[PDB]
Amino acid sequence: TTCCPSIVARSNFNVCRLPGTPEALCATYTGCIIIPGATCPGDYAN
Repeated sequence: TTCCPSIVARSNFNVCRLPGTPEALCATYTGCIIIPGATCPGDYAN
């Protein structure tokens, strides 16, 4: 599951993913994170 720290960070993550870029590279590029669970914490609410 991906969790993003702000709305802008999530919009940038979605554009990063359009050509197929792996999630791990889009995560360090945007500040979003990847967790094994399904429940994002409150400071990664977007």
